Amino acid sequence: YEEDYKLALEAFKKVFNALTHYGAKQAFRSRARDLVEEIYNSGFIPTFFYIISKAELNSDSLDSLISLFSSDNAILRGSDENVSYSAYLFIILYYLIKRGIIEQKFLIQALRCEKTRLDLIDKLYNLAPIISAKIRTYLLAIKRLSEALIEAR
Amino acid sequence: LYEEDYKLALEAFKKVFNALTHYGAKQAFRSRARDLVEEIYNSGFIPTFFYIISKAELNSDSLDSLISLFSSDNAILRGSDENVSYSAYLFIILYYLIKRGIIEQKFLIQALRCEKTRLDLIDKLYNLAPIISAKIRTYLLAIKRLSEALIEAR
Amino acid sequence: LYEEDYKLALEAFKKVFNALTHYGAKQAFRSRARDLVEEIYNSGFIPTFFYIISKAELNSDSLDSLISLFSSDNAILRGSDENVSYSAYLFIILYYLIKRGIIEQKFLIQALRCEKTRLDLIDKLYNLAPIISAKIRTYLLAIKRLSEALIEAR
Amino acid sequence: PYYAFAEPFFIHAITHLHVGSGSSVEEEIDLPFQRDELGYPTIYASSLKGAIKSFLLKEFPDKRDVIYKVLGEDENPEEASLGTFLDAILFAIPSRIIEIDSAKPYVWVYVTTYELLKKVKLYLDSISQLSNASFSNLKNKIDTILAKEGKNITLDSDLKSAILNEDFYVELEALNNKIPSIINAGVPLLVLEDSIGREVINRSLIRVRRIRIDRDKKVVETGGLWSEEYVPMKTIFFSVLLGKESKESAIFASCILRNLRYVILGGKETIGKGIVELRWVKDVI
Amino acid sequence: PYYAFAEPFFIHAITHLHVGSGSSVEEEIDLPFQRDELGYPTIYASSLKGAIKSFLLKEFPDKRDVIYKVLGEDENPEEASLGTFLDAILFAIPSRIIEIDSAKPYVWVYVTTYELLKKVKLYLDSISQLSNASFSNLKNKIDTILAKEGKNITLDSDLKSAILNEDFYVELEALNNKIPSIINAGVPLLVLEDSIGREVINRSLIRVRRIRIDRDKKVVETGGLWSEEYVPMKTIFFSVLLGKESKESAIFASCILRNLRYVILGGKETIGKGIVELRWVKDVI
Amino acid sequence: AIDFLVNILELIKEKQCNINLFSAISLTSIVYNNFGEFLSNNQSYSTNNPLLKYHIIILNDKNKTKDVEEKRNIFKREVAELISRNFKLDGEKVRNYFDSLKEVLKSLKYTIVDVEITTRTRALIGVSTSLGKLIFGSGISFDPYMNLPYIPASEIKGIVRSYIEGKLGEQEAEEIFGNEEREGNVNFTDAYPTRSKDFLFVPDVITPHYNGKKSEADAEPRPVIHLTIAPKVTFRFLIYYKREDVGKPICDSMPIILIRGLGARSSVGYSLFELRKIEVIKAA
Amino acid sequence: STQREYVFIPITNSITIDVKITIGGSDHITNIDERGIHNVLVITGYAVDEKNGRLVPTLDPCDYVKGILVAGTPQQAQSNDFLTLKLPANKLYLIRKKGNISDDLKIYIPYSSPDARNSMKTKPVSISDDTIVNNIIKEVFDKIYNITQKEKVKIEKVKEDIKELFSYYALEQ
Amino acid sequence: STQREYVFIPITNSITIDVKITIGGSDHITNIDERGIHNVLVITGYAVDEKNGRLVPTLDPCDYVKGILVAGTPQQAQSNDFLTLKLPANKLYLIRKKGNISDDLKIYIPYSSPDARNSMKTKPVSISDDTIVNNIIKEVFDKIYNITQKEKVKIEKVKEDIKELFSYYALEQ
Amino acid sequence: STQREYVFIPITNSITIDVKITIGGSDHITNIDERGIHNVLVITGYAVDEKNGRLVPTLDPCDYVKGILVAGTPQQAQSNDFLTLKLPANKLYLIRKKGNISDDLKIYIPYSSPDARNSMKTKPVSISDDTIVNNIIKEVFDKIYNITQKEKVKIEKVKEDIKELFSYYALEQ
Repeated sequence: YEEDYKLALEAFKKVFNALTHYGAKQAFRSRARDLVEEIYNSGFIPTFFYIISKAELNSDSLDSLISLFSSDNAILRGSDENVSYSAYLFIILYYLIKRGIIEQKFLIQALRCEKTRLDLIDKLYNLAPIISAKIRTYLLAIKRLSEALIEAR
Repeated sequence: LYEEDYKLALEAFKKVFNALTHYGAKQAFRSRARDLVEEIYNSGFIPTFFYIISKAELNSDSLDSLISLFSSDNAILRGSDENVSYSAYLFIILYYLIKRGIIEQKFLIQALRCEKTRLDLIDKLYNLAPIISAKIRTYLLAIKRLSEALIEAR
Repeated sequence: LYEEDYKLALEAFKKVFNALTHYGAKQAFRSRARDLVEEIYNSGFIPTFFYIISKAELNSDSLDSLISLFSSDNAILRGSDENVSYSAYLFIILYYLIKRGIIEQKFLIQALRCEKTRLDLIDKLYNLAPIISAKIRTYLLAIKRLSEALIEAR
Repeated sequence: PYYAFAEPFFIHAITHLHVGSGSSVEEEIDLPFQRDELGYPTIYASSLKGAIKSFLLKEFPDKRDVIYKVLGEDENPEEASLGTFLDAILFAIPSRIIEIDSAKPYVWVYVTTYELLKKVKLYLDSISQLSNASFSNLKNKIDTILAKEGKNITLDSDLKSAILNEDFYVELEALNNKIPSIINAGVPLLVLEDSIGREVINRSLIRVRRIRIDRDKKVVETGGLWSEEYVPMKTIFFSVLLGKESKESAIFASCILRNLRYVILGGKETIGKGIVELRWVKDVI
Repeated sequence: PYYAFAEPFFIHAITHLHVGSGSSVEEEIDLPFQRDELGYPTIYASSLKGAIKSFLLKEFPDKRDVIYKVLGEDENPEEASLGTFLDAILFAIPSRIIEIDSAKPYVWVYVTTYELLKKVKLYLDSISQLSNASFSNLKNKIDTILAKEGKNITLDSDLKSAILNEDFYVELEALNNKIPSIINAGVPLLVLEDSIGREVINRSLIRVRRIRIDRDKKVVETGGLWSEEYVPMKTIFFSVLLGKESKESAIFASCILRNLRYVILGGKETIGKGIVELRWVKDVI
Repeated sequence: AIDFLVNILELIKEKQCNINLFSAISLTSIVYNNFGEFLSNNQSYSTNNPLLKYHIIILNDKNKTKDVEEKRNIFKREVAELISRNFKLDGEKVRNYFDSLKEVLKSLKYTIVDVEITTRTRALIGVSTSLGKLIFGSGISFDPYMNLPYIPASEIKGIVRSYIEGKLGEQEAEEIFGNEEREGNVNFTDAYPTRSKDFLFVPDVITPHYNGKKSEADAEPRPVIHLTIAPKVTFRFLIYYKREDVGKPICDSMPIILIRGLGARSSVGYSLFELRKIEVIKAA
Repeated sequence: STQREYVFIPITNSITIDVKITIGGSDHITNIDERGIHNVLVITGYAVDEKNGRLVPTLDPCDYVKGILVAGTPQQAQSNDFLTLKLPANKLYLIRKKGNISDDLKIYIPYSSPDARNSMKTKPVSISDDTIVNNIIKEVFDKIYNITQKEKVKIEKVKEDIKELFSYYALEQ
Repeated sequence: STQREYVFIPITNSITIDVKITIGGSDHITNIDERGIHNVLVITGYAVDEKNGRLVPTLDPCDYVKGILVAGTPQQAQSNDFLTLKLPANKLYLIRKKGNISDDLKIYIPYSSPDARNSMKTKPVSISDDTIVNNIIKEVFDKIYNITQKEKVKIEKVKEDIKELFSYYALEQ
Repeated sequence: STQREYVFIPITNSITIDVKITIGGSDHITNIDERGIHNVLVITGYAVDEKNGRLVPTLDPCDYVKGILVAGTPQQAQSNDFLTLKLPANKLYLIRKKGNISDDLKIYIPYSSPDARNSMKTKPVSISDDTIVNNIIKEVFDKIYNITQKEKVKIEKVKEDIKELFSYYALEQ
């Protein structure tokens, strides 16, 4: 059903606004097309490590994401590469929150301080075959809103 | 019930048929009329709507050439043969939501300009997805038939 | 069972990442993982492997802590910030050779510890060269991405 | 018998193969491969028939009338064709292997699953009734394999373990005694459970992004970047060519089907895709 | 005679080559070289066709119509193109060598594998049955080499054992010295068994890090450091160019294909990569 | 084999241009890094063997270890002297290469610009690449198949472009070297050494005392032996293009850019070059 | 600087309202490069008054007016029928963005007010009957854009952009 | 050490600073110098509730309150309006960090007794309403920083930071 | 209504029951039957102080106190200690969640003051030392339900979950 197309509308709306610069927009449009096919070819866990590494989530970017879960005027700081990968990381976590695949409280306290990030990635790894089955239509919807609402470079 | 939808299909088509100067764009439209009508009723309306806008490549003078096509008859669709065709079919779908009062014409015309509002358009169509898919069927099926008949190879 | 390289990398990372205490030591290890995986390709695994053991400056205590890290959890890599980094990346490489069953753990510790079997290790590594090379360079790529994420930059 | 001749065969991809299923909303690859009813790649018999029929019409330019009877006219079809093709079932796909727990090293290996074999048993059980032709040598190999279901087995090997397509660990149990190499080659054949085989086979497909460059300024065009999906060279599909008796089906089976060695399936022909080899079961033993 | 002409050729890298596969997630080489379904360097026929066609449309502006034929009309397709390229198999790659016990020192050697010669045999087997051209001489030289499969052999020299790419010590048997050269050169040519040769060939690619400089600080930018992958000079790729009887495939083979020796393939053209030489098997058999 | 590595140093001094220097240095690094181990009782060494020297010689007495780490410092300095003394440039295969390439580019109807630049002071190109990285900590851009150091065409193109972009502005540069929507109009080739006076490589040292040091207390020298390119070594490379439009700004810029830095550590005057010759072969 | 007026392009002949002077120099916003017309301004909720037009403001979001944007003297220092605008030039709805735009210029669009006792009741209007297509390029294009039309050859390209680009909702009282 | 106090930034003027004089030394924590606000502290498991906002201690980790750390004393010995902990500053969850902070700091945090008699039922609130950010500037960002914005030229670059950074939670009673 | 209180799993002994008689009703938050312990509460920003198992509020999100919050009121004595908090049960971070809670839950937590004597440097205390692993069940788990230590062969799992689930921090000063 199309619940995941509505979910992809809320998520893309948050990202489309937290990305202030228009060159950061055109970078997320690049991520949305490439990172959906890489989860197809390479799988979820390889692509997630790739995403989460180019995101460069220190703690400053973690608060922007954690706030963006709740507020609608948070803004991603960084350059086109970092913000776009950090935006796409939020795109993914937004799905695992709004689908009960991860407890939102856990995911937020995991993103916060020091080391439960390793617990998250460890947990995300055990749910890998479940996630890569459920997000296909969602990430494919994100890929099409991106190509529609964001002009090319 | 839908006796005036074969009429609507004739004015909407005659608009798209004329704002398709390049011959390879007509042929590309004939490809959309056949295919896009059969995903709306197998894959769903908004999954196909997302696919349409993503291939339409909006946010240009094209997106404003659509607004003109709603009233003018001298407008033209310029762009990739695959773009004008996909965007001409977006007109076909939107031309129906206007003439049938499913979506308010004033909302749709200003949502096609204000970038911030387009997300609200897609958000409106999501709730009107079941209602729309039922009504456009006779209309789109007619557009499919007109394409195969009027759009010919040289 | 059998752990894939990305599960073997998470396991090896959360041991190192906890053994390192000073953030200056972790930022060094971030530099190791980034370019030591590019050096293994350009100069082979065997030359780069002993480069790491030398830069690790395996003192009697540093080598002692490294061995403790394989079994205990309270083990803490202690030393200079560039020594423990190379000492940590040596554990990363050893954790692979041991778990994949490529080289027995006894032979590996006895190699780093005593000088006589160190030369014999140089031989086993040239027989097992096509075994290590095929695989290791994608387990180390996971360690590189895990460090660029979980360790702030320079 | 319902069918005069029943000629099962194998389709060996000489190069990479691409039979298109056309773009679609729910795909995420622009030009995907023809899929099965349970996910695996396949060649629709409409693709087989049209490709083979077009091949024969130019290789045997004097047997037009013999081909037109068995494969149907093209101008004014006043009747039905006498020959049928069956959808090519994926028999075995080449997989990359890490030969652990052994010292006899293979670089790649043939991988098939049990559900893929059950569809081959079905094709053989059916056409062994709609024709007098029996395929006991093939039907008994397959049934010997199907007895060992619920376990990953290797036919002509001693492996005991492997890591297929860089990710997937398998504990193989060699077959009871041996099977004489259903697909004759030095490379072994693994039969996997379908939970693992689904992932292994999907990882073994070839997905390639291509671009189009502007003709004057050496730069990619606007949106001229698409992806495609090929089936690896050395893949094997199983199909059957059935025919009803007409005095032309006899010639077709006796003259045309013995000079059919290499045909060209699918599309992307100028990329060298689609060259393929037909290996008839009647002479594969 | 499905194909009017069949023209195999070797692709000799004059300079280093970069033919990219785009950025991956399972690679650490952000701009990697095009790989194979086995991991060997390859040149997709889409990349061969794109480079040769674009180049041809400039060297021969007079015969533009003959090229918009066999290669393709390039603006509105309207017709299938009569020509066909096959994905360029890696024939032999320069790998750097260190060895003792030789009256003749070598800084690098050619290296190939048995799987790589099989695919060259497979190409020559099929195109000989899909056309008239039969290159029995190449088939002969390759059959003698393939009979030694399972052992690391040494053509064109007398090495006993070496270390390839700093990391792999191989003991090399000597195939009889009378098996003539296929590279047609003076440097030797090892044929490693495919378990070893898959490691040696992959580490034989040149891998270069590049940077981007802050224009004001004159220092490296943030995230302006990436790495690319080149294939060494003098690598040899094998491919085939097939055509169809067209009254213009005859001209394409008669005049165009003869006056075609140097072509620029792939990217990184402005840093001197991409220059390559086409060596037709017809005249270097 | 271990019997192969113990003999790797003799291979360097008996070939002098004919080993693979890239792989020879990498294999040496296995001995330099296991130096203490290769000294224990590893006999069966030839008369030519250079490891006996560190058995005979002796530098400390109270420490088995401190005797070795001193021997290792000497061994590294000795290795740098072997490479620089034995491995010397044979530039006939490069001239045959560039002359063959230049004929190819004429066939392709380019306008070629042959350029010889001569090293004036000890140069350092590709200091962060991998050649002696496992021994010296630094590297040199080395082509392991030409078996020669080289200057990447990307570096020459990037240095020349920074001088035109600085001199002739931005729009003129992106009209010669292009941008993300126009291809460049000038191609460059790697620069290979074609002739030296005596040496090709040459040892050097960098001894930082006060770097990342808070005060005088934390100061202590850290010597870093490494290899540099010797002075009076001529590097040849090519520049080719199709538009005469771009012929002038390149022939103009070249002589100026070389006298400034063309490599690493040129702030302290290491990699300074000298335009030796410019040949311009117009297409037609 | 370079305060801009909005010379709308209706079928009417009266569009020579004497906003003449050039852009300091001739730094127009609309261009005729060689493919047609560029940077056309679009505003919504107006009507061209169909005789000595002044873009009477209605509230209809569907009603729009196109026209070329130039800088000139707003009626020779008679700004009584202008709207006194000045925008960051990103707020400009400017189709066919051939070349980037400035950050502030000024805007003086023709202005009138609702002439009461009658509803607005506007209708769409296209550009047909090529006589007007010549009439249009006769005054508002030639003598303002004498840059060309005597030298180039592709005026038939722009000659149909008059027909294609510029439609509007006239008053038609 | 410096006795530091934590002025959270909600939309309401319930801040009304209601704490004592500035540093008594030379250094704040929440700098605003040149790249915007800096070293913004974040508290988790607390909601301000802006009814004399005093960070009622919740237990849901998804509730957070941001704000500034300035050195002051807890309202003239009225040491019950706050928490008054003492921590080694390594645990200080800071945002937009600019430079080092030492090994021991005293932090005063406006604290309320657990607001029982009601289940918390807190909801997220952002900062908007330019009237409030204009207030907040002169209320704390100028009463505590009536030495900046003057040696600083660009001020309205950091005004939106309050709208951008300082989100919080509140019981919304 | 449904009174509940917090008792967690440290090494200390003061946590033995720490709070007088349970609700008396059949309601609890945490299951104990099949997969061992279920619905373990996790509170962040608090430490146990190696004795007197009360939770002093820290500020960093890293500090855990994992325990079994159960139904009851604190000690039927001086209410000088416990939080006395009410929340709608959608605002307490549970782990190993099972049959869903649906009502508001007034809870009591062993709260200590910040105790601003010196720095608070937390020390992660993992659970080990099998002798107390049974003592913990012997002093806590076997009484809260009494369906354990009496009819359970599942005591084996309760020996393991303590050394697997509960892991916290402590000031130790």
